Amino acid sequence: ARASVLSGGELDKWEKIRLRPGGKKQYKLKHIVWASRELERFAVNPGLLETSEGCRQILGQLQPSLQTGSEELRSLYNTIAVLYCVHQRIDVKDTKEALDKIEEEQNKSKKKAQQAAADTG
Amino acid sequence: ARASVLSGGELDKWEKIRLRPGGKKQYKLKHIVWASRELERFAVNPGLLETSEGCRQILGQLQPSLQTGSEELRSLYNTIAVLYCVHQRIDVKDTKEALDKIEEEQNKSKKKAQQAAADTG
Amino acid sequence: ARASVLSGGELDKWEKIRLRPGGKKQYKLKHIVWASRELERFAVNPGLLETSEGCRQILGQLQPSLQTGSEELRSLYNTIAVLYCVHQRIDVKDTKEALDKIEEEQNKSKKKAQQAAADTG
Ligand SMILES: O=P(O)(O)O[C@H]1[C@H](OP(=O)(O)O)[C@H](OP(=O)(O)O)[C@@H](OP(=O)(O)O)[C@@H](OP(=O)(O)O)[C@H]1OP(=O)(O)O
Ligand SMILES: O=P(O)(O)O[C@H]1[C@H](OP(=O)(O)O)[C@H](OP(=O)(O)O)[C@@H](OP(=O)(O)O)[C@@H](OP(=O)(O)O)[C@H]1OP(=O)(O)O
Ligand SMILES: O=P(O)(O)O[C@H]1[C@H](OP(=O)(O)O)[C@H](OP(=O)(O)O)[C@@H](OP(=O)(O)O)[C@@H](OP(=O)(O)O)[C@H]1OP(=O)(O)O
Repeated sequence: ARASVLSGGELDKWEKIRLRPGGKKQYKLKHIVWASRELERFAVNPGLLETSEGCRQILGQLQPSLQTGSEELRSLYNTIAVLYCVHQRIDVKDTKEALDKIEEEQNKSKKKAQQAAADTG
Repeated sequence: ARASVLSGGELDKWEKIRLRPGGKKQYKLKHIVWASRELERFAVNPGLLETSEGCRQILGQLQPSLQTGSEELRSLYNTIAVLYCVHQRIDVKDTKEALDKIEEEQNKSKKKAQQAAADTG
Repeated sequence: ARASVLSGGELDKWEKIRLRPGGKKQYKLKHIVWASRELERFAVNPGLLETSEGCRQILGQLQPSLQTGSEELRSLYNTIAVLYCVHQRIDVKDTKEALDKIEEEQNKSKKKAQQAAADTG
């Protein structure tokens, strides 16, 4: 799943985002196929990774087994978290820098989703 | 797992259920055998399929992973939804007519259950 | 995982516990490594087996898939339920005595955890 989830542009910053913040050589194509083929190992439609919404619901489905899940499953969840921010063309140097973006997004949605329920009236 | 889930009679209608409405192929023995070696893979006791209730909750167990599930997870959930209707001896032409059965059945119970609740009172 | 999950002390009572209450075969070391290799297969972090809290959550993570789970999952859940009491140095004869009192543990907290709710104020 190389030419299906990362276009010519999104595939540049991906290989530029190093695995861990205080770490060297960045993400690679083996991770997208690893995450994709790992998604069938856990029975989750890999096609959702192609969109900016499938990667968002996959994270939700993965959060249940977050604090007790395995370590490689954490890498799977982390890789998708980056791909999510990747599809949005966000500024991200390493992995941890992206999850805080997602961690920042949760409140933003609630800060604005709840800003809509009260916006009426 | 062939002489246990579907009896000689219940298997009669099973062999006729078309896999797809706009298709011709109908169910077979492998579709329940494959289903057998699919829930054990996903840590689910297959014996539940034998009963008319062991299939009404396996689907409830798979509904969470349905909207984001893989392809075989969909076909797996398909085979059980039909087996439930079979254990009810309900006349279902193809897969779709059975898929709507459960959804047409959810409100059915809830309609009279809630009514039965309000009926007491 | 043989020299990490259970210390020299708690590694003895495990050897004393027989598989079934009215049975003979007792627990061994292949049940912890097997349980370790299994939760690994289930995207579960094995390290939590080494603490009195790492297994309290694994049980909760497995409680949902209990009523419809497989038998080797039935055995896997039973293994951690026993080693949990092992990490508590509780006196349990067989696998059932621990299971019976594991469900004897939630309400006791709620018994006085809800007490503190009214004890405060
Ligand atoms: O490792 P280097 O070849 O010395 O250059 C790296 C990095 O290289 P890669 O990300 O491709 O591995 C960037 O990419 P290149 O220009 O070398 O292709 C480069 O410049 P860009 O980031 O603009 O692409 C620069 O990063 P930056 O310019 O943001 O500082 C950074 O140089 P350092 O080795 O000094 O970190
Ligand atoms: O006596 P009914 O008005 O016919 O209701 C009874 C029953 O009543 P009691 O158990 O209190 O005698 C339950 O009462 P409510 O829930 O409506 O208050 C009700 O629902 P539940 O049992 O789910 O609580 C349902 O029982 P069941 O759902 O098991 O069939 C059953 O109503 P029906 O006699 O119409 O079936
Ligand atoms: O099997 P036995 O050698 O006959 O002894 C067993 C048991 O041994 P197991 O670990 O093999 O089950 C205990 O330990 P050991 O005799 O092997 O040292 C022993 O004493 P402890 O339980 O205090 O260790 C006692 O168990 P209990 O007194 O709780 O019944 C019980 O003896 P019997 O099976 O012969 O009654």
